[PDB]
Amino acid sequence: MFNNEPLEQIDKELHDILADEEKRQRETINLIASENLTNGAVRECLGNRVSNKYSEGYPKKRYYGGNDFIDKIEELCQKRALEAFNVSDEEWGVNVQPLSGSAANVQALYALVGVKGKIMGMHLCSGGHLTHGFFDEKKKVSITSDMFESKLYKCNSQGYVDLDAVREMALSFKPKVIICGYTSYPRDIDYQQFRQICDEVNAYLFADISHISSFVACNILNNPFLHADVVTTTTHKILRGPRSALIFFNKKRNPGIEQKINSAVFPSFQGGPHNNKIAAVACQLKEVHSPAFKEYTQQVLLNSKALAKALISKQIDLVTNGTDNHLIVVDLRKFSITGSKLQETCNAINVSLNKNTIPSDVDAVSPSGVRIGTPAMTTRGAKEKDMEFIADVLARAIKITVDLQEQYGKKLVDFKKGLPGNAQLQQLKQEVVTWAGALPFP
Amino acid sequence: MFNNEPLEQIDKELHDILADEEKRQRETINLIASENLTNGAVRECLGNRVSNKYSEGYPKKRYYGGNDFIDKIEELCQKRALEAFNVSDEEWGVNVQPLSGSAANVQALYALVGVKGKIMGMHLCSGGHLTHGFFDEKKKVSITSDMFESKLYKCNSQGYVDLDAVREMALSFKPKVIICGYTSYPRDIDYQQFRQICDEVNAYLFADISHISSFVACNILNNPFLHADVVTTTTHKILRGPRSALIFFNKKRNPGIEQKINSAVFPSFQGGPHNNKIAAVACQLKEVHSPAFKEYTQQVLLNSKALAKALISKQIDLVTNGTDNHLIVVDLRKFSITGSKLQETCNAINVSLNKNTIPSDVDAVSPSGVRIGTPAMTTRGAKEKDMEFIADVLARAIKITVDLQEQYGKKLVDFKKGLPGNAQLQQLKQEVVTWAGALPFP
Ligand SMILES: Cc1[nH]nc2c1[C@](c1cc(-c3ccc(S(=O)(=O)N(C)CC(F)(F)F)cc3)cc(C(F)(F)F)c1)(C(C)C)C(C#N)=C(N)O2
Ligand SMILES: Cc1[nH]nc2c1[C@](c1cc(-c3ccc(S(=O)(=O)N(C)CC(F)(F)F)cc3)cc(C(F)(F)F)c1)(C(C)C)C(C#N)=C(N)O2
Ligand SMILES: Cc1ncc(COP(=O)(O)O)c(CNCC(=O)O)c1O
Ligand SMILES: Cc1ncc(COP(=O)(O)O)c(CNCC(=O)O)c1O
Ligand SMILES: [Cl-]
Repeated sequence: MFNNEPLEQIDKELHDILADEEKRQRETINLIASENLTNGAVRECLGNRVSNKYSEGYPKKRYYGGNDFIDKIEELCQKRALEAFNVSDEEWGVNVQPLSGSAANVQALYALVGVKGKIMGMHLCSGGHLTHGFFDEKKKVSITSDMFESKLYKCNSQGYVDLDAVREMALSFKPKVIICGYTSYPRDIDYQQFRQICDEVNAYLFADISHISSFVACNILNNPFLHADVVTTTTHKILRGPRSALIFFNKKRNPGIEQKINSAVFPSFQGGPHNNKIAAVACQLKEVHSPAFKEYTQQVLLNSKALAKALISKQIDLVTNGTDNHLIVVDLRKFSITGSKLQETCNAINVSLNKNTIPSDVDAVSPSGVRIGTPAMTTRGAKEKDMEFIADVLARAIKITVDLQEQYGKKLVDFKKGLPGNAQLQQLKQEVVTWAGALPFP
Repeated sequence: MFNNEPLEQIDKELHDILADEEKRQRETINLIASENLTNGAVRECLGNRVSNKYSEGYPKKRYYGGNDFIDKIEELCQKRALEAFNVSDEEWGVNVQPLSGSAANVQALYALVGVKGKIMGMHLCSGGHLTHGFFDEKKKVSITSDMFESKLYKCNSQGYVDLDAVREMALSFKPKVIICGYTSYPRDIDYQQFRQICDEVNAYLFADISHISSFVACNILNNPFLHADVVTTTTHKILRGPRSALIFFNKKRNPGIEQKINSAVFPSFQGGPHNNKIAAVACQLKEVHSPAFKEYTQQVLLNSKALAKALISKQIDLVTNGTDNHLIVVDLRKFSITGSKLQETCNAINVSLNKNTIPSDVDAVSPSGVRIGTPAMTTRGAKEKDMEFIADVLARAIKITVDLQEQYGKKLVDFKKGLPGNAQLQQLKQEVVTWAGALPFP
């Protein structure tokens, strides 16, 4: 007693838009540092009947039975995770249940410190996530600043983490957790110095490596597993997995943390796990460990380097004047155009990037930069040579954003009126579309 | 630079287990009240490339651009949500972002009362969910009992909500929220009397209708929308959608609750929505409004009645001696066997049910019942006539559970040793398999 008519026939209305979405994704130059393109295999798992099953609990300690095959999938996924990130399953445990990055960071923070507990994180404006305790004066914006008591450290004038100020704050604040690893930070992290500071105060070291996860796995960047008590990552960014999250915990450094973390995820916060997610993660976490993926991850940095270099060659300023990872943040102050305006301009030419604060931006009302990243375009087959053109297209978009601001003014209402119909944007959009449309597309 | 090889080739290890899962599902009599079988159209959406996109925020207020097609899907999903549940988009709003039931209830509860706020819910032993403030003496088991201050009301000796006690407690405790709608409650709810009590103390009326959502939608049970401020529902149970959740809020009764709820979901708790979930939900909420689904939902109740009746005819006891909805809870006390033991026995014969508490169970260590439900088997096409056999199979399972308990003893360790190889279980498993294996299977 069900309708099994294919998606096109059952609901033509929805299918049209999803087929439109498919076209835009195919015809866009996607520089969103947090985005990627899933392979078919991952998407077969996301569409499997394994999501019919309720399996509240952990494997072999399930609430319901009939969970033998589900138990195998969850166990295989935790194994591949610990393998992929080069940790022994004796020293490191992992929870594969978090439905996303924000849930994992709240779950993990709760486990360690509990309600009212004290936490330190990088400020949002300076590169930190919302779930690192972000708040405004106006409101406790993230639950992490409300259910916990939170303090926020900044990056210095030159766009680097200021370890001295981290210690200034950590000795006076005496936090129970210090979070490092960030959403829009273009350089590597001194996890050792963070570990040093946490010991001095007795705090936990929490490393959120969602953006740089493949660099850590592939031993291309600093390994936080040597120093951190807790490591969280999403699975959908540079890892190229589905929308989910992983919580790692150092058993050896803190016995009893396994239960604290596992009990925080279920039953403190979540209910039934989403098994299709867990299964999809399994399928990617195989791929992570194959040397072809190290090849990929290397290409991500090589492209990121060549993209930073070409932008500099065209006299565009970058925060910290370069990158150690997959992402760049452009400082647009010399052109007197906001990231607000350049995002609209890049939208009009099928270039996905996002506006981003820079250290000089005191408040997040009108950020002076844009963030870009290479994971997505690398996945579609683009090499170092191809970055000059992306650099070219971005330069041309910046120049046209100056033109349109001179013509229509500094207000964003007025600015946007200039975009529809502008001959150069149409010209440029079409170049973008011709080159992007033809690239390998999983 | 990606591997486009099909799931079977890329990862044969995983595909085998998923193919196994598909066989067990096909060969099981699934009486899990909370489970169902997704149609292929829902699973095509769950496996779409629409999950590649980061769209933090709400429609037309997205942080990043390139979200025009994602905006249509989210808008379309909210429309069908409001349509399906018979509410005008002027009086009622709805958030479609929650990743699951447990997240939606925590998000909604925060919005209304905040950290340290007071909440009332049905006890877990009596039929409440964990996210209704569940705690034990030993620990604050759910975050809802920890980040909020919670008080827990029980059902009476006869397995009914005791409204006098709800008021006794609501006037003394003076909560800001009172939650109704439950996980294993076999009767309809007096939402009106709940509305009366909440007004009296000035509390919000929270209705969690995840288990009975289709009954509400189709006007077969009491409509909580006439009285409630907040209605939450999962989408994966009797609704037959993907794993997600919906938060409904009464704008008319409390203006400024739209933002309160929307801002609790993002950015208080979540980050990027999962668009494949949203698209999947859209595809099911089409189907919810079609009169064929009203036919389905009616069959769920018809089956549930006939199943309650047949179990009674075989001298099996039910909590409240019947059902108004999709689920029955069996009181196994007259046979001196636990739900614990009967679950294992039903597993051995490919019958999925779960152990459940009954009013007489003071503690939830060893429940004296099992919960069953008809949504999943009705989806596979089973009619009233077919419930006699399910009733037959269950009686036979109860009888064998007595036999094996006498032979091996009352300890669950000892009991289980009898199950492998038991001739009657094998005979009965094969009957189960022959009948289940052949039933229509989406
Ligand atoms: C959306 C999001 N999630 N996590 C992030 C962000 C980033 C971000 C968050 C925000 C952000 C700022 C404020 C809020 S808010 O406080 O909840 N709220 C909407 C503002 C208020 F209060 F209404 F006025 C929510 C998100 C803003 C920006 C920018 F637009 F100003 F640039 C950027 C980007 C990756 C998009 C960010 C930065 N910069 C960092 N570090 O991390
Ligand atoms: C798994 C689950 N989620 N939501 C539920 C349940 C149910 C449930 C939860 C539980 C349950 C009981 C206690 C915990 S607990 O407090 O976190 N924990 C594991 C025990 C402790 F304290 F840690 F040792 C967690 C889950 C137990 C049962 C039963 F085994 F007693 F029967 C049943 C069933 C649907 C499975 C339930 C009931 N009865 C109700 N009302 O709602
Ligand atoms: C360090 C970090 N942690 C958590 C998240 C959030 O994960 P979910 O979206 O899965 O909740 C983000 C992405 N934030 C936005 C971006 O960088 O694009 C992040 O950068
Ligand atoms: C009333 C109610 N609310 C919320 C949830 C949470 O749903 P998620 O699993 O999507 O978090 C459940 C799950 N109850 C489990 C069961 O009855 O089988 C529930 O019964
Ligand atoms: Cl999903």
